Amino acid sequence: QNDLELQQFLRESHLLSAFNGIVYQDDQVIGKARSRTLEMRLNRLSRVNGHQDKINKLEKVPMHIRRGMIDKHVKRIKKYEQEAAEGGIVLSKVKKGQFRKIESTYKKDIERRIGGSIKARDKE
Amino acid sequence: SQVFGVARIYASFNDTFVHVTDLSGKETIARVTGGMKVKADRDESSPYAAMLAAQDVAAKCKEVGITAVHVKIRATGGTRTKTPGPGGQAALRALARSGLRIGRIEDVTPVPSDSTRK
Amino acid sequence: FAEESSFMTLFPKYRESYLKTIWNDVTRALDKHNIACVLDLVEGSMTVKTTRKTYDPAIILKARDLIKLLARSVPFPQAVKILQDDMACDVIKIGNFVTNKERFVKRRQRLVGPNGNTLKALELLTKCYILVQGNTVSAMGPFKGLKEVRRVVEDCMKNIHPIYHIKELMIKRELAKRPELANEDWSRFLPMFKKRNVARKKPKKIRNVEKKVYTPFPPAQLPRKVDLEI
Amino acid sequence: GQKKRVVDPFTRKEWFDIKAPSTFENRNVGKTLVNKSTGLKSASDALKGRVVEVCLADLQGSEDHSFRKIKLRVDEVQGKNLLTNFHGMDFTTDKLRSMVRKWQTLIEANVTVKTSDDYVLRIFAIAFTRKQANQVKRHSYAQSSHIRAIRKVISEILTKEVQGSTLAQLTSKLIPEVINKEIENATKDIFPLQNIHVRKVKLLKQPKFDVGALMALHGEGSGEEKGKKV
RNA sequence: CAGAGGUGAAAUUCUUGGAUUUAUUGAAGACUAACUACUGCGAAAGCAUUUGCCAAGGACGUUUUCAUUAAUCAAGAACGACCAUAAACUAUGCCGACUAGGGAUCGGGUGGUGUUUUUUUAAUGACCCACUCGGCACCUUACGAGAACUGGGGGGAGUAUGGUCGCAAGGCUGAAACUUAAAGGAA
Repeated sequence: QNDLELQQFLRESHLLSAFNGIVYQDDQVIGKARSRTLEMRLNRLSRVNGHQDKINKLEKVPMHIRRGMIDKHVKRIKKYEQEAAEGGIVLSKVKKGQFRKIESTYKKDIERRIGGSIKARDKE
Repeated sequence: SQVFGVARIYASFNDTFVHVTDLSGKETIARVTGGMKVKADRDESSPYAAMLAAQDVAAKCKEVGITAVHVKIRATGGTRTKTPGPGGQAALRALARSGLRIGRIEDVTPVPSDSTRK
Repeated sequence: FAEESSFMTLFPKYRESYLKTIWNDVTRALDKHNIACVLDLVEGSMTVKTTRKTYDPAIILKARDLIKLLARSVPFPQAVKILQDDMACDVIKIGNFVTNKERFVKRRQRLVGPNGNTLKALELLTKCYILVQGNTVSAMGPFKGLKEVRRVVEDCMKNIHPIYHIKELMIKRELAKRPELANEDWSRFLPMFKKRNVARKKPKKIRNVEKKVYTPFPPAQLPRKVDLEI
Repeated sequence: GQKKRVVDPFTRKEWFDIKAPSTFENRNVGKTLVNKSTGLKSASDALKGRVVEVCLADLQGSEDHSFRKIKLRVDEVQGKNLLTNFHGMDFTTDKLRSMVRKWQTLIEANVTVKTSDDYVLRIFAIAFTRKQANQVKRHSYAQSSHIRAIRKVISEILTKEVQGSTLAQLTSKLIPEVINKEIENATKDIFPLQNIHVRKVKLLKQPKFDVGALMALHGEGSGEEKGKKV
């Protein structure tokens, strides 16, 4: 649990597979994997002491296209987890209001624009 | 016009067995495994070793007078992997390329049917 | 050529709207190997047949594995990587390992991982494609990767956590990419050997020798004050 | 140490060919090696215990028997011919793996029946619960009392098909798959039941030899042969 | 006939007194594969081959019977000298005295009126549809004070230290009372 390289590889296994034997260790990680890997590490370090209204700033997207982004992403999520549920496939478990993180989440960089959950419904 | 043996290719990991017997299975014609052709002790399962073993199998089967083989391809089975190693398709390909006609490919690995694990 | 070979799997009903879509790509990817294939949508089956023009004797086996991968619900660009020689399947069996359903689903969810991290790191290290479905584990890959994922999954159904195997896989990759140390044993470098079996109960066995014989007949109950007065 | 020097063991080998019983079509199935007929283990008793596993498609000319391999036991040698008798029947594993689908039940039965000869046979049966046409629920399970009743009528009518057959009559009965049609007709009163099969027939004990009965299964024959010309 | 395991490679091990592979057969101890499910049953731990026996249990059906026999739980009871063993390890959710639903599924019942079934041997199916009762779940909705195998210091992230308790430097070794050999180190 206190191995740092192992746990960093574990939680950055998704975007290494999205933007790739394979390389995982820094001093061998080429561009978009390197930028998003370093950004993920800096977010995870800064989420302890930084304020929750200041650490995860969403990109300013207009209303009628951010809502369509969210609706198409939720359609992808529902189709994926419904296909896996009618198959046998065991999926990882998410919380109640969060978005399920899928391959299009990691490739399309969708969580910078839509967040991890609708925080108005999370607040209410 | 053909004379038929059977192939009995047992392709585990770590080794492959190309073992032509007669139509009953009681009399053998040139069992040569993979680890006896070229042994680095880890290339025994390799497609090169399976091709060498099937090639001199087919040499001795053409010597005795067998023109075709019914292929029975098995894995280690049991309470284990059930998938044929890298040598099974290579031994089959080398048996077909070295003159022998192929018939009746079938998968006779021992599915354990309620096994003895726990 | 050969005489005739014909394999057939049969697929669950929900898959047919996907298989109907991808089916022309299957016919392209097999007609380059001279293998016919039908998709029956009334009996719900997929058959592959060796035609008159098949000079590869062993490719009907990989076509069989391809159609049962399509039945076991891996997608098409993942599943046509089975038609090449360096890649094969494995179907690990995890149902027959532990007794209670709670411990079974918790060890299987441990095999998947938090957010899928353990499973995705395993796919990356072993170069395989792994599906934890139901009470079995499908996997596609090279044979060294298949050996690795089979030992990982079976030891994960036994009690040892899979991130120990992920750690030793990373250690073994960075230990195999040096030219020396390739004929020495790596057991001093692997932290997998824990030596955690270090308890031994040593009581006096007071009741545990022979206590509490079993009788099938119950004792009577303490009656109420109403019963004690009537 | 010192191992051995080779002396070629295919100079002392003798070729026999295997004549199948006349409850089949084309009856030359192949050839068989045995050591040369010397005194102290003659070849005609080095044989007589060998079973061969042939394909019913190869024995019957068609290809709808491409599964369903059978076993022929060598009984009597005459004149470089091995006359065989029926020894068992078995599916290939791929056939019943191609039949098993989830969201149905497999009812399988077996009975140990002694025929009109004194052969005793363990004969099996598999059947899978169909769904009717217009059925919209995805399950089509049997309610397990329908399983017990179906398995009851399976056991009764196939132990009626044996005892009312000899081995030759039973073999000619189960070549054109018609005991399956008897099971289907007798069971459609309970559940629909797709693809009933027999799948496996095992000999357990065999009565005696009766060379006359075997030669009446095949055909006659007796030789006065050559004479030495001095 | 000369190797077989096994490994990332190896090795312990077996093997020309024939291992591994193949075929026939026997014996043993387990286990009940696929079918196998966000299905079933059980008070829970748990329970998967067939057939039979033994008692049991639940839901439904009932214009049967008794007539308050009832609900909750501290206490107590039931279940849970030889051969040596693993459990947890990323998780989740707002609760109850609470309204309605929706789709799917399991067991029973009623009605409909088509297809599989079928006939003067007994009774008995399967599917479709609506309704209804009871379950295992799932997806939602509306509305409520929801108060009155034992041992515990006090937040998270850090920073400084003239206090107290420790651990730690030197400097070629031999080699000090001896400016001392051999040998080694270093450059």
